[PDB]
Amino acid sequence: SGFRKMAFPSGKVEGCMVQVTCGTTTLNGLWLDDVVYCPRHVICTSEDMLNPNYEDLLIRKSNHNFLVQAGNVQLRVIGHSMQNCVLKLKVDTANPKTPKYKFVRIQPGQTFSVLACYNGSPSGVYQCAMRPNFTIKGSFLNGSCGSVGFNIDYDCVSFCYMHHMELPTGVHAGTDLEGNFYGPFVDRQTAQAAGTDTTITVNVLAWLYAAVINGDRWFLNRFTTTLNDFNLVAMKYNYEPLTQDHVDILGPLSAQTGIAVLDMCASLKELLQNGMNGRTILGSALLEDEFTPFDVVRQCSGVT
Amino acid sequence: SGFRKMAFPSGKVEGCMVQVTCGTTTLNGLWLDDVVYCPRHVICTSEDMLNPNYEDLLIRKSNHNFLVQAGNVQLRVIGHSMQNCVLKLKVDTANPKTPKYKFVRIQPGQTFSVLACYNGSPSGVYQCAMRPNFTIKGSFLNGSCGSVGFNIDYDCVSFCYMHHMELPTGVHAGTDLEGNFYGPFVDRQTAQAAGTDTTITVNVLAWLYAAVINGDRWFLNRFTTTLNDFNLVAMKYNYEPLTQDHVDILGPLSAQTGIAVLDMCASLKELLQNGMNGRTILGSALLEDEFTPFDVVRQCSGVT
Ligand SMILES: *CC(=O)N(c1ccc(F)cc1)[C@@H]1C=CS(=O)(=O)C1
Ligand SMILES: *CC(=O)N(c1ccc(F)cc1)[C@@H]1C=CS(=O)(=O)C1
Repeated sequence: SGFRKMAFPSGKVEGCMVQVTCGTTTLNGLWLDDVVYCPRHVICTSEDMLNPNYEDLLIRKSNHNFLVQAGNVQLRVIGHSMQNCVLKLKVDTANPKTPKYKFVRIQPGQTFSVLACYNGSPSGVYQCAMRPNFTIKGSFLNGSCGSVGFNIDYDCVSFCYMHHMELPTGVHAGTDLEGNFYGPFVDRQTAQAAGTDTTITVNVLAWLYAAVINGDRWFLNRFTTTLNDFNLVAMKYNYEPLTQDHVDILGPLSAQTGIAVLDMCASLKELLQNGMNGRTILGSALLEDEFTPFDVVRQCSGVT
Repeated sequence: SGFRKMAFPSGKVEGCMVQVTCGTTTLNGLWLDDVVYCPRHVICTSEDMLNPNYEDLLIRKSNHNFLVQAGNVQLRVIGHSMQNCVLKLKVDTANPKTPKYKFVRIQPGQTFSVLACYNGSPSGVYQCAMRPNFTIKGSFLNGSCGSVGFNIDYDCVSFCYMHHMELPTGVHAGTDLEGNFYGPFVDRQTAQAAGTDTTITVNVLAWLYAAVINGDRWFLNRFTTTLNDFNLVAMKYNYEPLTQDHVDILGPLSAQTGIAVLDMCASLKELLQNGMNGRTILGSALLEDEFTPFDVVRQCSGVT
């Protein structure tokens, strides 16, 4: 019993983190096989970041301008290329700690662990979600750029995020490992505002199932609803519309608890309309939306 | 910017986790040098757990009854001893991934990361606190016993917790790595109730400093208080009494923000007396008490 915001174990990713220095800019890179991935802004001064021309900035950079350090051992750079908003630095040595891995571009509402790093050195690990507005709510200081987000399926690390930007509102923007930003964000120090931070409705419902499974049942009511009726309440409270896909995805939790998805929706509806009345659910005073149905099943069944 | 419930990177501890099987009981052990540490209840059936005599149960056990598996490689057990509520299994092979480590017995209010494991395989990592009632609020299924809690100071892992017990109220009890339970808990399936879960006042104040540092300032008020006046409000709300030691410990955060500790206490006092009025602080709708002053400084300054 107990339900906690749980990150994946970080060891497989710890073994991939390096320091990348270009001129006087230092951040983190990801060493997989004989390639180091890092944000392309490694070639910028903060002055450059106002209106960088990356192709032009890159022309002034050679392989030997990219200083790559893995602990206290320097890697030899034998090639460099820009792919979207990341640099791929070819090094002469395959990372011996390269795990089985994939690059995956995740959808909003999907969760992942972030290994926060400074100078190629891990500081900590936490769980995030790709927000419906394609921001993440991270913890990232200066030097944290190139820290990555990942899921692990048994032995295979799926890299889904690299950290690039803090918006002036203190939320976070970044790319997949092909260097494509999530959402409309750009690696430029400009006016970029996040859209509505909508709540991930299917994740709240998953978490409500998690609560029932772990003894927190006070919010279960005598009501049901329909997707259409629920969705009118969702709209009002800036919740993502619930689809039949989401209902289908909640089927296993539905089955395990014997609470029909639409009954749990009716529970959520009352909670949105009435608030918590100073009560808590799984030690939270608001509706948590950064556990997927998959996360709840995983943590409730003890997958490794 | 951003402030998250951050666990230490888990790789150094991942490399110490093994599976321990005695007869038909399987749980997790910690392999450091040529010793595997695991809960002594590894020798029990659930039937035994009602009134176990561990010394008597142990007499029926030989070195070869302790099956120790590190990934898919079996360790040879060359000795076994009971120390309090843990077994030390001497194996013929030093763990090659043994990090620099200490065993430390932590105080209530102190935080640590838990690497949840099943069959010696890591499932996830989360941050905990030793509660004033010597429970932790974990996420532990059957098979999770012998999962450990740790802090990391640069290269040195300080092991402070091994998981033994779930109380019928779904909170968690365990030992330090010398096998001494935190609090009055015992490795027996009996009537054990947790005392008052008091809030760790110094941790709430640290977290309020963290919020100010990261832009959340609405709860800052025009008031101050005294330790004695604050403590009357603390009592009423089941908060730990604040000591001059706690004020001293908050000095660096005080200095960095320019908010006197007693002014932040007055802020906390108003929040306790008035609630949040449906507002949030660092994305929480209640007062978080599982960040130490040390945690806030660490995460706000980017220590690795
Ligand atoms: C994103 C980051 O970590 N930093 C950075 C790097 C390059 C830029 F153009 C902007 C920001 C950070 C700033 C100073 S540093 O020490 O080089 C790293
Ligand atoms: C604590 C734990 O993980 N388990 C356990 C072990 C021994 C006991 F006496 C009680 C509980 C868990 C129960 C079954 S198991 O698969 O052996 C592990």
